[PDB]
Amino acid sequence: MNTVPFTSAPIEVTIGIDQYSFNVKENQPFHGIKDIPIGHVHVIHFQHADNSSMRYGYWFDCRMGNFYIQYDPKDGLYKMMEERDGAKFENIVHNFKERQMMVSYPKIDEDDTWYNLTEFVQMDKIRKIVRKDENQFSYVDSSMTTVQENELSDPAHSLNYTVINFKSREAIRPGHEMEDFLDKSYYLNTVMLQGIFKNSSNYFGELQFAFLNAMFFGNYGSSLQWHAMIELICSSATVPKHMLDKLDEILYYQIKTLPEQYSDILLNERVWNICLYSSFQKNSLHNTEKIMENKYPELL
Amino acid sequence: GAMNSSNYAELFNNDIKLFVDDTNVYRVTVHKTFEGNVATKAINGCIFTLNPKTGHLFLKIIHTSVWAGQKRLSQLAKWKTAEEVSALVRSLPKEEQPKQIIVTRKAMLDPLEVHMLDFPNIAIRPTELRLPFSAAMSIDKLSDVVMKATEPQMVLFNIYDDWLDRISSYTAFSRLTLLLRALKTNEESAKMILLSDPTITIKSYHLWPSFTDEQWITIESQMRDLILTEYGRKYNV
Ligand SMILES: CCCS(=O)(=O)Nc1cc(N)c(F)cc1F
Ligand SMILES: CCCS(=O)(=O)Nc1cc(N)c(F)cc1F
Repeated sequence: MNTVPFTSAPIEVTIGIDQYSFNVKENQPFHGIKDIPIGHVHVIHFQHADNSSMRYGYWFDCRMGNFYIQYDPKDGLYKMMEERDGAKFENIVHNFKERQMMVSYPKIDEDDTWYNLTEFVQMDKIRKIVRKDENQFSYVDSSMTTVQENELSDPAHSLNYTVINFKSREAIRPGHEMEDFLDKSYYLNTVMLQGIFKNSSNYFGELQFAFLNAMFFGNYGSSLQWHAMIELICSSATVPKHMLDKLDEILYYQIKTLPEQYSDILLNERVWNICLYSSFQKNSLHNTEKIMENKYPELL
Repeated sequence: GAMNSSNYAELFNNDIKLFVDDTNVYRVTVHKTFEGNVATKAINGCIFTLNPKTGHLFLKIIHTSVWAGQKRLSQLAKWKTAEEVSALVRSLPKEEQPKQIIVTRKAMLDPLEVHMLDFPNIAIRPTELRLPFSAAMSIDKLSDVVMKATEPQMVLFNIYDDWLDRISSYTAFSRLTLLLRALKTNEESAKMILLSDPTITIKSYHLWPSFTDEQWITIESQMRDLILTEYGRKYNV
């Protein structure tokens, strides 16, 4: 179990760690988060009390380094930093754990939620969507635009998700216009899976990362990407059976975890109705359809 | 975006544009089978592709063989339309190419956009106008060439005959749409008005009779009356 030490908490802020969150009062004696499960990526995120605009945060993997948070009063935010001196870090947490100034990652043993939401998400793929090669962790916030959004302004601050566009030469083979537009299997299987992602695990990883950025930061471009990756599978008549079964599990846990009161903005009526009721795979997402119907019957 | 009454003079400016109407692509009669079930029989159809500035009609005849062994024909017909319009654009030289294609039915947008991916600078637009181009098959010479076709064929016509020698494109389009609206609302009466007078003939190379300017005024008035007379029956007003 690993730890992320905070220098302090000088401004009042709501701190999240994965699907949990804590309110920290201005100059309350908060020095970090302990007992973080090893084996998964994690995200530590922030929303300041005095300006709820800009949710922001950091994707990290404790196996890749020792990371701590310190507030910067010039740039006005909590920054993640990497400590190269193992022993210094090791003894700091020790002082802070001994004075009981850390909250504990509150993981119920029975609970597989975070694993289920990050099953295919890997730090190495995050760092290629979020390009800042001098850090081992990746900053994301509410306002960052995606490459696709930019095409339709600062590139170094972009979310480099894979561009998906159903009315593009990439999606449509010359001579198979109607076929490819009505059945997206060649775009899914040959262009995207075999060509760009190489396998279904990397495709699901980006889909899961997009959902998590949409949920945790209200990142609208990430929400677009999540729905696009869902629609591309559901709009394909030929999908490997293991992918349909895995997709049903992935979406079930995403819909399970979504705050009920965020459904309006985060869920796109057109995509979900098409996917559950109209598409080729309308009968392949039994768990997702059941949780959607019992939890958000209005949307449909 | 969409073409309507606000931006209507745009049709007669010098940017090449083409209306595309797919109403008459897939044409069927519905009938009873021996077992008392219902079946369709297709007849030849046509794509109506019209430059409104010049009167140029690219009439692509859609032969019933297109449909052989195909399913979901009403869906296929939109894609076939889009395929043929794309092929037409590719066939024309650069300076004869449309800068916009206006589809009369919004369901044509996606099929045509997908077939025109190689032409990103040709705008594909819908229209809010109700245009009467379905009535093209009430024009005798157009109906005849479609029905007699034995294979896919493109036939070219000028739908304004020689009118542009004497009137503007705006006025020619107004006359065309009035005639077609009349033929659509009451074909029998409209044709009676056009052919009532033995002394007025249709040139071999024309679609409409050779009326003087003054006779066109009378004819146009009679077509307006026909349209109102018919309307007071539909709605009982
Ligand atoms: C000199 C350290 C100030 S502190 O309060 O210990 N913050 C902190 C500082 C460093 N360098 C770190 F590795 C971990 C920490 F949590
Ligand atoms: C070439 C003249 C043949 S026509 O049917 O009289 N008019 C005509 C028709 C079309 N479609 C055109 F592109 C150019 C034309 F002049």
